[PDB]
Amino acid sequence: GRLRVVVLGSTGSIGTQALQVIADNPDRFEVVGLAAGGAHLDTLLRQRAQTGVTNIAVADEHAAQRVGDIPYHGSDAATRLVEQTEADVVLNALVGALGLRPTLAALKTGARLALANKESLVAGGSLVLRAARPGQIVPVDSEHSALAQCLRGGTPDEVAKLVLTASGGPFRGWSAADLEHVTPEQAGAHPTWSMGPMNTLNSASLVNKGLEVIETHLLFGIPYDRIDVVVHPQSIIHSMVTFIDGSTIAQASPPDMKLPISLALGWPRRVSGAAAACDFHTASSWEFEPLDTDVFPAVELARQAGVAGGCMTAVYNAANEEAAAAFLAGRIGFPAIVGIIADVLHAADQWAVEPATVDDVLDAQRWARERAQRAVSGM
Amino acid sequence: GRLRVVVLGSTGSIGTQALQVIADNPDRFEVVGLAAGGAHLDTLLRQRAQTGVTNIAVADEHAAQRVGDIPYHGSDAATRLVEQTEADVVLNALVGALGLRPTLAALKTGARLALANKESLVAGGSLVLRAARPGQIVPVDSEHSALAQCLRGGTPDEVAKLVLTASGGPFRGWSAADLEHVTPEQAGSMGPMNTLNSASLVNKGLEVIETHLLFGIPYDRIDVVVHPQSIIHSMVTFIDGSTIAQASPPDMKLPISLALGWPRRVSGAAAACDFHTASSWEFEPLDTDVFPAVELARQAGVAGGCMTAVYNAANEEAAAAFLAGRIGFPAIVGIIADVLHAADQWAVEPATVDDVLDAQRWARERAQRAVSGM
Ligand SMILES: CC(=O)N(O)CC[C@@H](c1ccc(Cl)c(Cl)c1)P(=O)(O)O
Ligand SMILES: [Mn+2]
Ligand SMILES: [Mn+2]
Repeated sequence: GRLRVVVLGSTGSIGTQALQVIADNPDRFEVVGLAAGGAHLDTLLRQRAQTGVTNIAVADEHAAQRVGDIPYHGSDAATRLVEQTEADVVLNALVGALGLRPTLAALKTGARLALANKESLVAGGSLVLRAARPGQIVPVDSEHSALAQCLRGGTPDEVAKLVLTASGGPFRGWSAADLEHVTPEQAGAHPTWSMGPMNTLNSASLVNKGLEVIETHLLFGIPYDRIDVVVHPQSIIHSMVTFIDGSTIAQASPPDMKLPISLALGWPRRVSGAAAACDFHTASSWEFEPLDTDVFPAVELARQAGVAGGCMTAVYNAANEEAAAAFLAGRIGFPAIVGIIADVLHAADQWAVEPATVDDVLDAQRWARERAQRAVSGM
Repeated sequence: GRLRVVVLGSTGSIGTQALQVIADNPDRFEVVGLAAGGAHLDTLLRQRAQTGVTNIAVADEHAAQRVGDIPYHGSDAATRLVEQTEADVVLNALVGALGLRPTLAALKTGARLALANKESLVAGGSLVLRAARPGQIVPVDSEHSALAQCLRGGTPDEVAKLVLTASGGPFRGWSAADLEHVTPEQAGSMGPMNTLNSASLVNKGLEVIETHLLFGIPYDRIDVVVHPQSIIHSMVTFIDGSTIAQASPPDMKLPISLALGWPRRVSGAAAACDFHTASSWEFEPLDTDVFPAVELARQAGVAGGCMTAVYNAANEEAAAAFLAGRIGFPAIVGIIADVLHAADQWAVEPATVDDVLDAQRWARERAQRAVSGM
């Protein structure tokens, strides 16, 4: 039958791609809610006109006053929309901190949560896990989507290892000496139109992969010592699972986010024609190589944060956001990003306590941000 | 919860590796029967001593005599062992045509048939399928084991394509002119027939037919890709564009162990891919001009009935002539084609084992006729 879908973050890359999948598949999906920030208010208003969906939310009060007929407006607009809208699936594609409360509200309604928002798991951790019931959260990103599919290859008890693939970034194979010279431009600083400026840099620094490893632990309940990373420059294999008998099951497709988005929306049922398949009529190779963890320690650091638990992964991520922004601003060199994360993390053991509230998560993030600022400035 | 296993073809490669899997896993598996041809009495005698199993079948009467006191001996010994031994799993690793009757006997007992003898399914066709319940036949072949695992990635209605990987053999990339000069040594662990069939691409053709029969997927949705490393063992493409693939360093103990204990995986059966060191998995299209054995397999399979029995039997005779030094390498697949072209009457579905045997008898004769013309 038809799934009723709420799209939170409807004007970003994931949300707009999801709306395309939904427009292509009216027999499978109907939009019953849209939420956005207000920075792209014009897009949201066009979406209302196009879909006919009037059940919309705008977070920015200032933006909302340009309109006069938006039912949900102001800081917790998305949350209130989620609380009051009958839906089968909530796609949470909101950015950063504003994803957390709508995640918690989505879980409470009993809807399936198709989760793109990284902060919900990386920062919210045990708050989100204690709120979700088994199978409720379906991951939207390609690696986690790949893992969910490969885990079908056996029972939970038959799993030996999860292996996430990583592109390796623009500096794959670079030495420590090479990294010293890295400029914001080289590391992917471009005013690109849809994605965020952090995404390309987090890829380059291996911090993105670190974040994906944390999310993997929380999504699938696999110990950190059983979550490996391999560099795979083609990004065709999106991740793999090794079972206790020696068998490895991998998911492969040409890079296209409509695949994992369509599957998250329809889970557990695949959406016919979502993406193009691998074509073996032409010759290709799929290459694998180890990550040099001496040059790129961001994943080791993520495992350290994850094992410590509580709010430590919130600290990891907040330290990154601050350090990464300082590098793009010319305040630090490239290797200093992960260097500052390590230094902030090693001072952060007070945050190993489990959060009781969203406010507790916010407090850890505040401390981490300030601590990282002090590291950058020399204070 | 111990599974009682009968091992047919125990002295060959698959047979010996299965005994190793069973020996490493006494809590899951127990050998209750052994069958062999009698050409490797040293191995069989060691197997009796090591397993303690005296419930043994030896095909060759003279060889069984040289051992003495064998409970089952002569051409139908393996079949009789199957009929009379209580078991949960029959591993049929017999080679070529002698596998058919034991396969049919095994299915009739209700036991799981862990099938390494693909000939019995390729030749048996619908006769074998009608004898089996759903899931009774569990493939030992690495490609089919991989497909079975990958099919867990969705529901039957979500399957778009099955993709069989092929090593390419030692003559990958070679021209038709190059193949004229191939010697039996150049086309030489699995067995002289299996090694040759890998080189000629007839093994892949046989595996294409096996796939259709095992999984019920149309021939025009079974694809072959050349993958030199043989680490990816096969893949399934689903309707959304996702492909699920199975990968491991080549080691038959993995698919053997899974076949014996299906659906349950056997801890430590084989080594996993090591992603702490670099590797590359290469893919290339098959050269269907130089190697048309796979397309001929599809043509035989589509024709159906006893036509797949013809394909296999014609191969067995031409292959034997090549190994004897009587014909050249490219003539093997040439003869299969000529024989299939003449095989009009064999599109009829086998009602009994006798129909299959009639088809094979004719195919062997027609193959010899083709050899004589060279
Ligand atoms: C081992 C197996 O399944 N075979 O049938 C042997 C033949 C196949 C083969 C050849 C070599 C290797 Cl290493 C493997 Cl795993 C498989 P081919 O792709 O050449 O037909
Ligand atoms: Mn990703
Ligand atoms: Mn095979």
